[PDB]
Amino acid sequence: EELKKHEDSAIPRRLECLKEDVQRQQEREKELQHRYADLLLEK
Amino acid sequence: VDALPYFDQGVREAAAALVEEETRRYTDIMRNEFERLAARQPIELLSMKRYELPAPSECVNNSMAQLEHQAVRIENLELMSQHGCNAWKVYNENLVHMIEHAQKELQKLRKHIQDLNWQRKNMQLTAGSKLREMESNWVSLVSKNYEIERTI
Amino acid sequence: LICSISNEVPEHPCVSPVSNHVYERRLIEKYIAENGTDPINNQPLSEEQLIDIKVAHPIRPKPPSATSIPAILKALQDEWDAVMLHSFTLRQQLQTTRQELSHALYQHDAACRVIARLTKEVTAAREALAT
Amino acid sequence: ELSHALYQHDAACRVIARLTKEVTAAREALATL
Amino acid sequence: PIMLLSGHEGEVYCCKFHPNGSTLASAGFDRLILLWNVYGDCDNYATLKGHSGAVMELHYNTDGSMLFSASTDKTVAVWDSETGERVKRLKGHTSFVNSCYPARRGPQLVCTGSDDGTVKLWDIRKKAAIQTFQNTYQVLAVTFNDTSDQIISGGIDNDIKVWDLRQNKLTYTMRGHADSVTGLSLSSEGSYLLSNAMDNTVRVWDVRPFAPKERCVKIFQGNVHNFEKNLLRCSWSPDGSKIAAGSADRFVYVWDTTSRRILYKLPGHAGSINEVAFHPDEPIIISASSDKRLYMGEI
Repeated sequence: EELKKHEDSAIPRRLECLKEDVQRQQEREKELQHRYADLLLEK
Repeated sequence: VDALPYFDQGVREAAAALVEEETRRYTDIMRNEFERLAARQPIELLSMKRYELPAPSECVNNSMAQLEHQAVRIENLELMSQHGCNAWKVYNENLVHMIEHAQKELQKLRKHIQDLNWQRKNMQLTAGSKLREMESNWVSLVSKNYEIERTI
Repeated sequence: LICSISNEVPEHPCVSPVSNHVYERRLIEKYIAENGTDPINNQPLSEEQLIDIKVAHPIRPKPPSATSIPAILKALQDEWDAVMLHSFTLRQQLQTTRQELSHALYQHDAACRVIARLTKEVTAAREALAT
Repeated sequence: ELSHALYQHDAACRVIARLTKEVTAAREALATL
Repeated sequence: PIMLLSGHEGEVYCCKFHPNGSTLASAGFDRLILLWNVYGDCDNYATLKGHSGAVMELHYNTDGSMLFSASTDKTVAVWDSETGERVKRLKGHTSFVNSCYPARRGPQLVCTGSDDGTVKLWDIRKKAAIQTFQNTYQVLAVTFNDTSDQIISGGIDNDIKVWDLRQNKLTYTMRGHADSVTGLSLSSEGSYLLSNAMDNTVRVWDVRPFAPKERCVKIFQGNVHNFEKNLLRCSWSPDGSKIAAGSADRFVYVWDTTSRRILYKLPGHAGSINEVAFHPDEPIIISASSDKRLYMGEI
């Protein structure tokens, strides 16, 4: 009964951390492309 | 706080040492007096060891004690034998009604205990997938960010 | 079938109307005079509030070797032995539960500090890979 | 309180086992890079 | 409930759900665009009038204020979803406009393809084509990436083509269809593009700055094309977990984007199915077909 109540709250916090951790990783992916895209502009 | 039990199939001795290192860092009256003394000392108070032995030729009293209790005894065995085994087996039936009630509660607890664990299982499998999704995406960036820089 | 105070099999069971629980009359009558409330739920309860219940009566077969002699000497002696050595052993069990409580909460808080210390460690190690 | 603690203690203990191995993975990764 | 909608006198070719999930838009061979209440009693209100050709494709802008309509009369109309008044006519292509897409996020843009083999980029404020990509084969389906930098075009050459707005070059070619591509669509993430083709293959392709280089990410099966040669369109679920594509065998096919198992094969239609759409919030499917009826399946 107790294990259910303390666990159920910990998972949102586990996920929400990884969710924000994923958001930052997407930004580095989102910019690194643009520098590659700008290789074609100089050509 | 979060540690998935059902999902984590793959350290206790290791983690115990790290937890150990953080621990290296950090109403009754007179009745109760004689009862606690009797239990502590491990000695029961002596009763009347007199009536059973006695001796022929103070003992006139001790003799007359044995008669009245023996007559009370033989009257106390008469009213038992009159009913006999009917009074005993009537109480034996009561003990079976008392027993079965306990094992019904053993089942009711068994069902709700497995029912709580059953709900937890789904939660573990829900998120463990979502964590698997996150890690795959994590590894993709990790190499993606490299392959972007290698070409630049 | 039992009393919810002593752990008896009651001779005159009586039920309280605030919390449905059967007690033996003597033991519930004593609690109301000590402090007028229900022992389990701590709700307001009086002697008139109680309701006596009826059942087919309880039967104990008095042993075959039953006389005034063993009942005075051997049986009564064993009863005050069994009361004495149990509650003393029960007081020993309550003392260890409080000691083993302290080892639980300390080891718990010791683990909290490890997690807090490792929460700063992990995300900054992941951040360094991002940088 | 004893039961809820011991369960939650060894539960919170598994947080460390997980955390330690991830922390470790971050080291050789960054080191070798 | 299922809910059955009726009213279109001719084949329905396309249907969409309003971005806010309050209304549906549908149109086909009749030349009328019907609006419907998603809830209530599923009532029909405004009819958009003014297309002389048949309506080949509807889209909403991301705001749900503008509805775009490619017609066979070579005109792409822009419609006001609120009043039902026509806004603009993109007169430009020399032949039938087969399909159109409106760029989400960025300043208003529209892409079209037609039977003249060209793909055109429109700024709704100019009343003139901005760029033209002469292909060589008739173009059937076209969509923008989320960055509004690239144009993705599907034709009858079995090859999905990606165009760069700045370079104006054939950036990418995707091989993997054995026959004509009839319907394209981007994932809500920008991550994946969904294609239907005569070869009866549904293929997902992943478009990324850093690409594996042979992006046949997944293949699904079940979806049949036949002698009607109807254009077939496919849609992503709001969360990218489900894939629906219409077929000519009277069944709506819905697959699991990962395991690729058929989640649903749904009947009720008498003829070929032309488009399947997902409600943006709730698991509701609008299936449009040539039998002139729509269903509101709930999952």
